[PDB]
Amino acid sequence: VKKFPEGFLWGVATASYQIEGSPLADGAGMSIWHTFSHTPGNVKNGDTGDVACDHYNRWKEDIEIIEKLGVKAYRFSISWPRILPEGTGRVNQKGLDFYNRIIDTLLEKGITPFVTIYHWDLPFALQLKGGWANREIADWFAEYSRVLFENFGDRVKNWITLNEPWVVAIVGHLYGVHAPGMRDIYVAFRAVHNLLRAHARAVKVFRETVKDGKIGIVFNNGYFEPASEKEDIRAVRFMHQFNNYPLFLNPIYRGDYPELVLEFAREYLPENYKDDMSEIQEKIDFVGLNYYSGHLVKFDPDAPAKVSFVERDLPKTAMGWEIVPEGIYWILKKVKEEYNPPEVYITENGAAFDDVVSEDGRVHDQNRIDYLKAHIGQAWKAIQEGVPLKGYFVWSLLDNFEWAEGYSKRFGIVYVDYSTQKRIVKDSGYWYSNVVKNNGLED
Ligand SMILES: OC[C@H]1NC[C@H](O)[C@@H](O)[C@@H]1O
Repeated sequence: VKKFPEGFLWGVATASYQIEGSPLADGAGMSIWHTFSHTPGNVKNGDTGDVACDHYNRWKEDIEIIEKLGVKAYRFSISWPRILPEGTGRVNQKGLDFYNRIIDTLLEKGITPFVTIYHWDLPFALQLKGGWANREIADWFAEYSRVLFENFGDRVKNWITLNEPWVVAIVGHLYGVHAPGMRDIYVAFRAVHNLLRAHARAVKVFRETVKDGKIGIVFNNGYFEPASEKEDIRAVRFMHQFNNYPLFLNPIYRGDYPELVLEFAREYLPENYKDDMSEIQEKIDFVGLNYYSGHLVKFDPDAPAKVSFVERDLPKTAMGWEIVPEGIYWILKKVKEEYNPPEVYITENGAAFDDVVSEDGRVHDQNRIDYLKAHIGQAWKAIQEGVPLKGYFVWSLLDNFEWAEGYSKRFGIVYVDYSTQKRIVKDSGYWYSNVVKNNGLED
């Protein structure tokens, strides 16, 4: 048996653009994911978020599923352009109404809301003014955060500024695979910097408006290992510093970017970037870490960053991501060791597999159970060695729009039949329900 501390928060997680559909309903402005997915060639099968899971209409039913499952926390995001259609200025009362109903329902049923302020659906109107590339986004984001705090902060007490800002910056503005679809290394590092400043400004407003709450920030993380005992160890050191929480937590805790990031990227950061560092050090209450995968890494003289991945013969998910459960232990231990934050949450962990509804009307995703079980086990371990892990969130409640992969990748513990919008709880969902009831594993 592996029992978790009393009060440990078992959660599920979603994001606004991935589940809601109806992106232009009730006076909402367009987002960058609306225009990105409506551009031919950007998303698999030309999928968009126009309908998605239709959560915009079926929100009550989805929450009832969370209730029925006994899950104690729900992490969801708010669509910035539903709230401020032009990004700043005018507030759309109908957008506030939609999240107000979700918030009140959750509290009625005793589910704890964890609100992600920004999960990638920037208002299109702000992208026209440069989006994350524009220093002024620190103001725009502050104003948006303030609206949320004032309207919801009486009831919501756990807040996340940014979801995966490395992805936002690098995959959105260097790789061009996500909105707004740009390929410019200098823009991508200005986005990194501005994301930090916007985060710090939001936290500052939070101290003024929600005096009894807690606020953090969420990072993607990979478990990187060297291909050989050789400068292979250093390329792993680079990937951890660049791709993992240190890119943002070295600034927040120590007032500068990590060493190896500066050696690679100093030419691409703003000239006097150090002038912003003391404001960036605004105290946070928790660190959220997402974790999915491990990667074997080698120095490579001819790669963009002097680094390439090498495929390993390990079990992979439908994403082709290698399943390495000890990565979640490693990253929890390392975060304590490097920055010692007062609280940590696993804000996302999960997997995509080729789910099908059997003749018996059930989704037998034993592979997802194996995945979840192995990772929850490893997180248990870190708790026993003193990591202040206060919660764990399965990505995702529902199969949903998986960004540039569209509907073809299913992460849910609940199946969605997109032709009817019927929800079918998967075996993994029933399994997790039992984990939550028992506050841990038992076999
Ligand atoms: O790729 C899986 C999952 N990981 C990271 C993102 O936060 C989420 O939106 C995405 O669907």
